[PDB]
Amino acid sequence: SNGRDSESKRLGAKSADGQTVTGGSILYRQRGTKIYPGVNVGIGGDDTLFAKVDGVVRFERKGRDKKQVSVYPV
Amino acid sequence: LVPKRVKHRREFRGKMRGEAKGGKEVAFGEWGLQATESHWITNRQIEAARIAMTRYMKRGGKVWIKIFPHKSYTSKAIGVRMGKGKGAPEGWVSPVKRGKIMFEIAGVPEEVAREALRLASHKLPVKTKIVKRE
Amino acid sequence: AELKITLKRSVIGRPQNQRATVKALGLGKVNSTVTKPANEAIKGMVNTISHLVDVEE
Amino acid sequence: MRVNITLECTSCKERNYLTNKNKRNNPDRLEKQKYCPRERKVTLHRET
RNA sequence: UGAUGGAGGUAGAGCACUGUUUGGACUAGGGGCCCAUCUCGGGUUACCGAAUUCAGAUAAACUCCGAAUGCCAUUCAUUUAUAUCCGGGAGUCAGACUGCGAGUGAUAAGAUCCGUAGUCGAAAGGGAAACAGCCCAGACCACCAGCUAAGGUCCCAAAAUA
RNA sequence: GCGGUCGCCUCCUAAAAGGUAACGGAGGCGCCCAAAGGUUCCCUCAGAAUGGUUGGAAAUCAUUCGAAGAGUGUAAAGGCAGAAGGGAGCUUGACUGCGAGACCUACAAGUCGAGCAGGGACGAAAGUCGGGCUUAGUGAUCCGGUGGUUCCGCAUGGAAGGGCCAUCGCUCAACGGAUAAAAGCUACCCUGGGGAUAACAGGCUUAUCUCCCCCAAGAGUCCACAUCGACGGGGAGGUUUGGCACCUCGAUGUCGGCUCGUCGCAUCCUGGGGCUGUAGUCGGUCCCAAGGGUUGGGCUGUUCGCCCAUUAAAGCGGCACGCG
RNA sequence: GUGGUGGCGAUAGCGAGAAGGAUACACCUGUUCCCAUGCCGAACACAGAAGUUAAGCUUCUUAGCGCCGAUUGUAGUGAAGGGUUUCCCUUUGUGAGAGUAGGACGUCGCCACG
Ligand SMILES: [K+]
Ligand SMILES: [K+]
Ligand SMILES: [K+]
Ligand SMILES: [K+]
Ligand SMILES: [K+]
Ligand SMILES: [K+]
Ligand SMILES: [K+]
Ligand SMILES: [K+]
Ligand SMILES: [K+]
Ligand SMILES: [K+]
Ligand SMILES: [K+]
Ligand SMILES: [K+]
Ligand SMILES: [K+]
Ligand SMILES: [K+]
Ligand SMILES: [K+]
Ligand SMILES: [K+]
Ligand SMILES: [K+]
Ligand SMILES: [K+]
Ligand SMILES: [K+]
Ligand SMILES: [K+]
Ligand SMILES: [K+]
Ligand SMILES: [K+]
Ligand SMILES: [Mg+2]
Ligand SMILES: [Mg+2]
Ligand SMILES: [Mg+2]
Ligand SMILES: [Mg+2]
Ligand SMILES: [Mg+2]
Ligand SMILES: [Mg+2]
Ligand SMILES: [Mg+2]
Ligand SMILES: [Mg+2]
Ligand SMILES: [Mg+2]
Ligand SMILES: [Mg+2]
Ligand SMILES: [Mg+2]
Ligand SMILES: [Mg+2]
Ligand SMILES: [Mg+2]
Ligand SMILES: [Mg+2]
Ligand SMILES: [Mg+2]
Ligand SMILES: [Mg+2]
Ligand SMILES: [Mg+2]
Ligand SMILES: [Mg+2]
Ligand SMILES: [Mg+2]
Ligand SMILES: [Mg+2]
Ligand SMILES: [Mg+2]
Ligand SMILES: [Mg+2]
Ligand SMILES: [Mg+2]
Ligand SMILES: [Mg+2]
Ligand SMILES: [Mg+2]
Ligand SMILES: [Mg+2]
Ligand SMILES: [Mg+2]
Ligand SMILES: [Mg+2]
Ligand SMILES: [Zn+2]
Repeated sequence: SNGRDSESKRLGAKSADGQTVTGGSILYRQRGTKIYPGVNVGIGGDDTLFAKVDGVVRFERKGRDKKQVSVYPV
Repeated sequence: LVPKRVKHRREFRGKMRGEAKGGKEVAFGEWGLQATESHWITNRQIEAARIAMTRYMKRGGKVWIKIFPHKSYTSKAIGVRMGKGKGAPEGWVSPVKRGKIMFEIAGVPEEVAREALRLASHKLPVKTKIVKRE
Repeated sequence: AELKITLKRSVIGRPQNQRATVKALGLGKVNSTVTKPANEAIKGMVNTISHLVDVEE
Repeated sequence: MRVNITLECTSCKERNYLTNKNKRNNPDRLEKQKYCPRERKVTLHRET
């Protein structure tokens, strides 16, 4: 018998590239490291990427086929 | 014709739009039957067409069935109301989109081939046309 | 330079974004006319509702 | 059999910590060096 | 609305993975025939044939790829005039159809269930013979004035026997 | 009604942000681990070929080939070979008080968190550590138990009894949990509502059903098509079995029969005609044709059906399965 | 020229072949020493400089694979329309994947010895 499903976890990006955010803001919710923590970005216990300091968010590519989030203070 | 195994018992009906992705050219046979419309084709229809073609050919030459009935379609028995889950798998179909070369034949003279393909086409539900290898 | 935009088609039954575009241009009733600069933004709005308006120089 | 348990500080008899252990795998009372907030230092805590 | 930057894997397509799959080449291997049987080694069906390889398909729960759109954002630009927050008062929790994208159904239903836009609901007027939901279009009023929309112009019946 | 389901996790549906339903398609959870946690150091897989005692397809060993095709406690997805996989040493951070700011969100909740202090583990140091690759492994309040407490203590001192902190007692699983405590019959029934919702008829649909066709392997001595026509294909009709729930529940009376009929034609008889595997008499099939006709009984409530006896024939349907 | 050490998507790779060790780097000689192998000084660790470019490594050749990849056309698609509307078509904008022309056997720094 079917008919079961878990609540959606509202994953994905919570901050846009080029957006100014305060320290500790969540940048990206994910299962596993779909995107990696770059400069001034930490990865939480469940793979959440958050800003360690205030600044502008930047999504870049980490090499050939991996992504990365950095937070650059001005 | 029936797939030996299926990952999922039940499958979406799907949608057929545009030309077939591939198989629009004759590959192995000298002559081919091209679908000019899009339609489901059952293993029964494929088998009936194949038998007709081979019988006329007198076991002379070779016959390729380009299409295969991967998809499964379910049904609900008479007297059963809507709801209570999907029906049990009833049959197997191949979604055929216009431009697909359903059958190919070789090793036979041109006139025999055309008549053989004509018989097969009458068994199938789609309108068809004969295509020569290039 | 300038664009004279006149609303020749009713906005009833149109997508919300198109209604908002007409409003942003500042047009009201049908056949209402307005004059705007020929900026990239203004020409973009005109193109969004090109089927509802006529534009003169 | 896995069961919840309490680690009591030997020095002050304070039930500082809650944890769990498998009785079969650890038949004997669990003992850990854990910080005792009352005494503000690491002490031996034994299951009770 | 534009410019710029981003997140994402859909349409499409593709076979690089995973399933499904066709034909050819080769073949481990398996089948019965005889010789040899200690059943030991053949030699056989264009016998059945894994793996490989060549060629060819296929996929909501496949992806080497991958849009248009939509979305987030910018001390940005143009135009516009709303957005918040605090408090008083509600009503609403039966929705309908049409177009587009899906499921269920039989790729049935004026069926059902979502997404998206519109209309009706709560909208009179013109067209579709009549016809809530389709097409055009939003009635504050007066006029025996004019221009058009959809749709029309032989008669009913306004306007082309253009 | 029966069956299924009720909370939580993962995927597809889901329409490339997020979210998104159906008694839609798939699976999982109500834990486990004293290491399967922390840290320092170290390592890289699965398979294939070749060779090799027992030993065989496949036990252990060696070389080569091998980018992950392995593994990651446990479902799936995402992720991980700079490891999150594997091994060793030491350990208990599976810490205490918190926590700028974020995500999620009706609320209650849920999620992430740099950083500050206390006191530590590992490491030379950098530095990492507030459990586990990530996401399930759970339950409000009331009430009660255990422990701690510089809190209160009904004249006062005590006490009794409370508070605060910590934690235990849930298949309250109908999982936001009605009560500490609960199953049935009603045709003897009754009331308030609904065509929001079934049974009759209508409507939409036509899978099924009836009829009409296409192709023609065949049957028919030969000969597809006199006649029948497999495997398959396509329609029409709205009489069947159904699907939907749009009118009617401040009432649309339900089978059969009787009385009265009327209409359609897919024609039962009669009329006209073609083909015939039509000698004739009979026929078969098809075409035109709806003018008229198209039964009396036995049985059964019956419709239907069987039977008896007739007839040129004993047609099939629609009309609220016509007509209370 | 070589050795360290980094940046940049493999256009830096892989495969094949060729040349070099002056220095440097390596193989390489040993296990007394700190240190070590779930056995092995193979490895790690240490001591040391007889030999060799054999390998690694460096430089060079090569487009075989892998990688990058323009244009054209096409699929899809936003918007506006149409049709005989499970689909199909037109205008407009956008535009892949595939297949190719081609690119490419790297480049940009710092240090130390030459
Ligand atoms: K056909
Ligand atoms: K494949
Ligand atoms: K897909
Ligand atoms: K208010
Ligand atoms: K809709
Ligand atoms: K360890
Ligand atoms: K309940
Ligand atoms: K009774
Ligand atoms: K009735
Ligand atoms: K029909
Ligand atoms: K017919
Ligand atoms: K004949
Ligand atoms: K009623
Ligand atoms: K006749
Ligand atoms: K008649
Ligand atoms: K009777
Ligand atoms: K009777
Ligand atoms: K009648
Ligand atoms: K009566
Ligand atoms: K050595
Ligand atoms: K060398
Ligand atoms: K290269
Ligand atoms: Mg989910
Ligand atoms: Mg965790
Ligand atoms: Mg597709
Ligand atoms: Mg409806
Ligand atoms: Mg209302
Ligand atoms: Mg109206
Ligand atoms: Mg009304
Ligand atoms: Mg006029
Ligand atoms: Mg007139
Ligand atoms: Mg005329
Ligand atoms: Mg989404
Ligand atoms: Mg979307
Ligand atoms: Mg682990
Ligand atoms: Mg007292
Ligand atoms: Mg007293
Ligand atoms: Mg509940
Ligand atoms: Mg009685
Ligand atoms: Mg009553
Ligand atoms: Mg009523
Ligand atoms: Mg109703
Ligand atoms: Mg009625
Ligand atoms: Mg309804
Ligand atoms: Mg009444
Ligand atoms: Mg007739
Ligand atoms: Mg009698
Ligand atoms: Mg009646
Ligand atoms: Mg009456
Ligand atoms: Mg390209
Ligand atoms: Zn203590």
